[PDB]
Amino acid sequence: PVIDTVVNLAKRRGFVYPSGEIYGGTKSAWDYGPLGVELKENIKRQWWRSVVTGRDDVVGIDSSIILPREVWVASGHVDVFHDPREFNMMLKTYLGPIETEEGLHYLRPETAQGIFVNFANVVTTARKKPPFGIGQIGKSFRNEITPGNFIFRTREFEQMEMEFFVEPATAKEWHQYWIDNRLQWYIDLGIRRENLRLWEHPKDKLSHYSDRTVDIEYKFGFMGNPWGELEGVANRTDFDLSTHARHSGVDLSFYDQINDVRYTPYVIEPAAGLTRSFMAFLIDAYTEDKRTVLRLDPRLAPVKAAVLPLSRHADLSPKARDLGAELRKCWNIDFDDAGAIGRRYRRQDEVGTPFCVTVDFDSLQDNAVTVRERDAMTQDRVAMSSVADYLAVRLKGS
Amino acid sequence: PVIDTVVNLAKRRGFVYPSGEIYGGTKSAWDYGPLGVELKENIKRQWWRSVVTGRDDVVGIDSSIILPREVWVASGHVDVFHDPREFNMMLKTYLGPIETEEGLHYLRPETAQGIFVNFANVVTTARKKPPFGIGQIGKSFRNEITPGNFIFRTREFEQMEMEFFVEPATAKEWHQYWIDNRLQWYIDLGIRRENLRLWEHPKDKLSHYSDRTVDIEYKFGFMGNPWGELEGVANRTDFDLSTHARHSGVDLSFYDQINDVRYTPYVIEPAAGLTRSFMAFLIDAYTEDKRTVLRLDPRLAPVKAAVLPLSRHADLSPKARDLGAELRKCWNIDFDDAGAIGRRYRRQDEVGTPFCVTVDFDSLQDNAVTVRERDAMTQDRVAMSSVADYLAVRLKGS
Ligand SMILES: Nc1ncnc2c1ncn2[C@@H]1O[C@H](COP(=O)(O)O)[C@@H](O)[C@H]1O
Ligand SMILES: Nc1ncnc2c1ncn2[C@@H]1O[C@H](COP(=O)(O)O)[C@@H](O)[C@H]1O
Ligand SMILES: [Ca+2]
Ligand SMILES: [Ca+2]
Ligand SMILES: [Mg+2]
Ligand SMILES: [Mg+2]
Ligand SMILES: [Mg+2]
Ligand SMILES: [Mg+2]
Repeated sequence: PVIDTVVNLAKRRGFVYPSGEIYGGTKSAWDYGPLGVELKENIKRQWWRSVVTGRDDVVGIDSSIILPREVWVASGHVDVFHDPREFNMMLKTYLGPIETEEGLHYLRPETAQGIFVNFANVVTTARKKPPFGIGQIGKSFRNEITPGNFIFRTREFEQMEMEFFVEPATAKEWHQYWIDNRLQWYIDLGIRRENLRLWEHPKDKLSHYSDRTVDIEYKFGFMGNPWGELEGVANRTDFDLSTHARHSGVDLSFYDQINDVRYTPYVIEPAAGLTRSFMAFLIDAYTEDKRTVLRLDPRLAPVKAAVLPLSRHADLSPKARDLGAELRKCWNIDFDDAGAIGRRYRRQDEVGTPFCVTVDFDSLQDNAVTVRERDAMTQDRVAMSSVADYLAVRLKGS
Repeated sequence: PVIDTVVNLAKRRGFVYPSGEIYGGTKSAWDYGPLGVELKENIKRQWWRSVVTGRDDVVGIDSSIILPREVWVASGHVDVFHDPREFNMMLKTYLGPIETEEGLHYLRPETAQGIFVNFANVVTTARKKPPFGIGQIGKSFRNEITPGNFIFRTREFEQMEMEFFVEPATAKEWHQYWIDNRLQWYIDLGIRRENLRLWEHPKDKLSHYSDRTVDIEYKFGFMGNPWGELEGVANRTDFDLSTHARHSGVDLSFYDQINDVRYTPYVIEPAAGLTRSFMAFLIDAYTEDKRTVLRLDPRLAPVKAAVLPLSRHADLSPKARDLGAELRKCWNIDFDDAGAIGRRYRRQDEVGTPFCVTVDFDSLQDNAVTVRERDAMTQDRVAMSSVADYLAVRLKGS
């Protein structure tokens, strides 16, 4: 089972820790350790660049976890978000002094509703016109009945969701665009294409408001069926703005000044999972070749380079430490002088570090270092003054 | 009142929106709009670089909002975190099927406890030895009795907290180091030093476990007393690891292999507020000189450059759009061709954009553009092929 092996590596090296481990934990709750917080941040950076700020037609928001309760009546979650005896899967809390119906709030089960209710605000302040999107990354909460499979299905998780508002007659081509774009995003960041597939929902598996839904599925390797949903890309017609306009009383239609027409945009929704993606990138990268290597895209790898003096000899520290401080101004780096150099390469390979930089006794005469590439183990001798440039060309886009 | 004027600008331009505005909102709940999410991200980036990954002695974590309940008994929050009739300020929720004492959990009122309970995990996986720190950014929740003053004191907020673990005999010099370093961080990012001060807590205002606490205070401009706490920097002695070791039964002391000694580290804690800092940076940057200019540090400004064709003429779009696409690969940028150019400069000044790049009819012959600097309004004519380099030298560290 690749999955358990990857989970064990993730714990051993501090990608993750069980939350509250010393108190026995809480079911499905995982903390991100020193390497995990950096990998998670890198995934966020790549999504935000590809979907939001790298585009001229998508803007971002960060809306609150706790919204007014009526948001979740309008969205239908109060009446429908239940799994059987029906049990509602939203987490409740109480705000203010007394516990009353007025104080009752839900923690959001998805980030998307905070986008929809801000549609008119964003049109106004960002001066946007369909086709355009609003993207968001954040925490969501669900009282999952059977959480587990590591971080695949947890009660507290993070999503990366974008709502793309379009003229209704253009929705089918924009849906296809976003299906194609989102699938390719995973492949471009290194997931092997044979471990990804698309699942076109049959008509009898569509929501009442979706004209089409396609899931990107990843071959996680679960027992039984090894595939799982990674990201859902839905054509949500005009249901979301319509329902919030009806329940709130605020017009959420769009006025097209050029063609003087008013309409309610259709929505194409790429709904991805930050913590679920983290799991897929780790599993897919895990390789046993003997070598254990985490073949992470260099833009995702948590540590970009490790500075490794050949030994603890005092003559090598000045250079090695000076080099580490220079590189640390640019990237997250590691410094390690403990034990045999070959074992130190293997320690970095195991967590995906794309380059190791070795300072040896020849470095004291030629003022150069050896740079080792993780996967092929090529070793180039590089002038000290050129190491950062050498790394930068190979880490571009991080 | 500068504060109301800044809040109004923040709403009008989409730094913030009231959460769930169309449903009447919830007290103290603010969403971050297109400009606000970028400013908030930039503040996070600068803190994480200065306190965590730019250092060789601090690592990061991202622990769960919902931890095992016993964490908050051990920390003393269940018995002490109450304001009078006593009222506990932690937000509660229930996990799993039935609402039972076993299902009751608290949303974290601070991020620091998730750091302490992972001390031994981080020592193990990151191979750290005091003096070293663990930093974290994340959401915290408090049932504030009188929330308000915009985003200064809200029920849902974000903190930037680091716990610096030291040999006990070194705590006083490390405390002073971190006081000095954290104060200077705000000044380096552009807050005017006359609007910052330190408040040394008198002995009768210290917690039972703090040997010394110093607050960084900012002159927000509140009615009555215009100063407010911005960040607290406390020497927390050995209370935090000791209490968790006692309640959990897990030894959280540190073993020093070199000197073969075992001890419980003292803790120096810089506890900052991401959303409170956001407010201070905006207020301090707001300037009326007539001009309204948000004098934000270019590393914090949400939009780094705006590409502005002199007019909507079709001959200027090809170049202006090509230039925008080139710059967008590097930074968040804006493109605006609506209305008089001078009003468009002022629109960018109002949100802090450090540079405007104007494409005019002379650009079609000399293949150069004018770059305007926000504060002084200097205008340099810059070759198209050099614009990104020109901006990069001025945006270094973003
Ligand atoms: N309980 C969960 N734990 C982790 N990720 C989730 C969970 N539920 C949904 N996701 C992620 O969020 C995406 C959108 O979910 P949904 O809102 O159910 O369409 C999914 O494709 C997953 O990547
Ligand atoms: N209710 C709140 N809303 C926003 N920021 C807060 C709130 N409470 C505390 N903070 C921030 O968190 C820092 C540490 O808070 P404390 O945990 O109370 O020491 C403070 O200096 C503020 O910057
Ligand atoms: Ca678990
Ligand atoms: Ca409010
Ligand atoms: Mg959804
Ligand atoms: Mg689905
Ligand atoms: Mg605290
Ligand atoms: Mg305080």
